[PDB]
Amino acid sequence: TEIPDIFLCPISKTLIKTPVITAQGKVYDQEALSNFLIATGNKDETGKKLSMDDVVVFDELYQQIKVYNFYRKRE
Ligand SMILES: [Cl-]
Repeated sequence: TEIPDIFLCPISKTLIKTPVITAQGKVYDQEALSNFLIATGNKDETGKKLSMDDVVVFDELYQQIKVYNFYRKRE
């Protein structure tokens, strides 16, 4: 019933809807990080600088989440 940790967003604390990855190699939900960077003014969870224009959509993980959604919504 639990959600796999690799699909969890550090911010929303739940399943990622569209995974983006930072140059540092960190993975967030696209919309969860967008609003969070607005609330803190381009600062991440650890207080370090981060802009939304510096992340890309992690494609392979996005594909993996879609597959997970199939097996989850099956139950
Ligand atoms: Cl992966």
